[PDB]
Amino acid sequence: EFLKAGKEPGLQIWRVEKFDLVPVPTNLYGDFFTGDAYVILKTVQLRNGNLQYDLHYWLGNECSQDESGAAAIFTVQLDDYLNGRAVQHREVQGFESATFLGYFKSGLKYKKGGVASGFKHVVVVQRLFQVKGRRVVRATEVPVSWESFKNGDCFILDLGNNIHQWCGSNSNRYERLKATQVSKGIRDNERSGRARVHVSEEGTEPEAMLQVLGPKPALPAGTEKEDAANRKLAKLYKVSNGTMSVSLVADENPFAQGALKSEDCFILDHGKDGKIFVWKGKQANTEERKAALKTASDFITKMDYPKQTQVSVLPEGGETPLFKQFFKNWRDPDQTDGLGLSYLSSHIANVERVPFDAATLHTSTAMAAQHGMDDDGTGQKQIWRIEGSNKVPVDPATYGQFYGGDSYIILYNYRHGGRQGQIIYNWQGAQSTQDEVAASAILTAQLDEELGGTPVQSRVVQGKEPAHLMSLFGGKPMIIYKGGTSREGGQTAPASTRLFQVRANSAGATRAVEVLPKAGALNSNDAFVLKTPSAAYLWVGTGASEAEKTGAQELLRVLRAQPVQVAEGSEPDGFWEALGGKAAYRTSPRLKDKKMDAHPPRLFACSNKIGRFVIEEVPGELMQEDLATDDVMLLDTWDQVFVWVGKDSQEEEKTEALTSAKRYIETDPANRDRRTPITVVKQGFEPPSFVGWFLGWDDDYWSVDPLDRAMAELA
Ligand SMILES: [Cl-]
Ligand SMILES: [Cl-]
Ligand SMILES: [Cl-]
Ligand SMILES: [Cl-]
Ligand SMILES: [Cl-]
Ligand SMILES: [Cl-]
Repeated sequence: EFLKAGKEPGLQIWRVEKFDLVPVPTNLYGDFFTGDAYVILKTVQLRNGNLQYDLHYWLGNECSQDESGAAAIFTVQLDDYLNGRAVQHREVQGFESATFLGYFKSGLKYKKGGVASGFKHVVVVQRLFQVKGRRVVRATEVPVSWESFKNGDCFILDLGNNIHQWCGSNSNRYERLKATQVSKGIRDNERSGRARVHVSEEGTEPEAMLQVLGPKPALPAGTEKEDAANRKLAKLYKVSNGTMSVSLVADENPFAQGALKSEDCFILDHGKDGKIFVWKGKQANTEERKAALKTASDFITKMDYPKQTQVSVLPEGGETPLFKQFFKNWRDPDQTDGLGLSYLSSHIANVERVPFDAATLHTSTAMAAQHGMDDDGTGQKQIWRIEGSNKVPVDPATYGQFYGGDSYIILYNYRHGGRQGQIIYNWQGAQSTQDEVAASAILTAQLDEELGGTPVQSRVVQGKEPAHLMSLFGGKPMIIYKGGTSREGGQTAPASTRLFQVRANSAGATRAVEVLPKAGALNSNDAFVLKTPSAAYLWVGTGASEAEKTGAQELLRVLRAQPVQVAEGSEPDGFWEALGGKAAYRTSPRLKDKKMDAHPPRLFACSNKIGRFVIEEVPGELMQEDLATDDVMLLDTWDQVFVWVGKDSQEEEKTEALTSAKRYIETDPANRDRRTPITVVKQGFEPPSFVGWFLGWDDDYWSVDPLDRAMAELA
């Protein structure tokens, strides 16, 4: 007794019809009647072959309340049949989650009608659609009238055998490109290829358009997405009797993972940013868990949030990456073993995981993107130290050593594929004086412009160097001193006892970072170097590969001391108090390869609108076509925030590319490291570590205007 569901990886959509799940014809996936409710099941195949489920129910604007209730019931009971491991989403028309919208990049059509009105999914047609949206394109069915028209939008007059695409004079070219997807969708999916699509603009309306609409009058402009200030703060509550009562458990993110308890379920309030999460404990009694959706709705009312607020319901052990990022260092029991983690985001579920191999890196942009390496780091490079307001060439014998009282500029030529490119690294010491740091940024930008405005520009801060920057010095480790200086003047002497953290990247290169000499700075994944007046300790953590201890050894040579190698837990006590005694220090191993699972890359459009900084998430798989030439985009790799600069965006947004990327970082509710590197990228000159993230990158994509292409490519 059932309906054929669960199945294999794919997408299944039902329309809730008189308390019954009714399959939508697959060629109409994306069409929704505003008067009905739907249930949607996305099945994702994990890398280990297992199946992971996302259950969404979708409420139309004019949808019922009992019908909405049925959709809520079916979402709950389908999850019951899937043994409670799906994550549930309540999606309202016009404010659906990014995860939901990624299932349809032909757009969404919102149809007039519903079950009660007596309408089905199944030609004699006469509809009109208003198409709004850049990243998330939505086609709202509107009254067939000239009064529905706005000159800032594009409209689709559907006449069955003929489809008329009408684009207002005040509509930007990118919006017209997204509107062609809807017109093609109606042609290829509703009429299955047999329909003409006719494109036109203001003043070139065909006789058919004017025969149903009448003569065209003057038309008004259009009136109808994440302010950055609302992203940051969130709170965590514990529910009781979902007589619904909640108690504040944490008032400021990041939250302690220990705050979550298995016997209860919690609400993570992010409502000022438009979403709340319901985290179900695995030992919460089933009355509470089956009533999670009502508990979330009651919370929306109790806090006067908009009823369109996105609601997510997560089972314990299956929390999404966006949920876990609200927590200080979320660590699973499953973490270091296995193939993935609790969740695998739909938009990367089909990304082949390429291990690093320097010999073949020049042939795989995928490897470049996934490891943050544009090449093996063996090309021509000039290094400058900023003294006053000028670039001063650094002694080549000292290449790889960097002093915290300086800021440097690295010009590097990278080769990947059969193409050469340049990267300008702007390293800023944590103790470099503000004027020279600010001078290094200006001279960096100046160096870019004199080199054609084409080189990659990557702002780096001491202690958080990108993986590619470490690998620039042969087999020698990048050595990073705490607040010295290497200029001709004050060649000042070192401290008595120094400490050095020696970390390696996936390419084998290392960096030796001087840190405060205490036990709390130690780390079991890395080798360490402790130099005292007396001797020299070479400490090796239990997770330290041989590639780290070799790099730590070449550092003990430039320090001119012979080591005494000391394994973690096998420490002589002269070592133990040279730090001031023993204390706790980080031992949980790093994500290494699961970073992409725990922090998948995300694409955003940003904008410095008059007064407020706004970011819009780009849902679905990352596509080159999503990069509008008149936009400044952000590709949030975890270790590094790319900022792609469209060639046709305003000069204001172009020069603000650096700070807009940092306003994005500092407002991130994960409380991202403020030292996180930023990497400005120019349109048409993107590095492999950027393009390798994209399905189908065309090296000649922008040679022809994408809109001129689209009207040609069948329209
Ligand atoms: Cl059954
Ligand atoms: Cl069923
Ligand atoms: Cl949205
Ligand atoms: Cl990888
Ligand atoms: Cl290139
Ligand atoms: Cl990093």
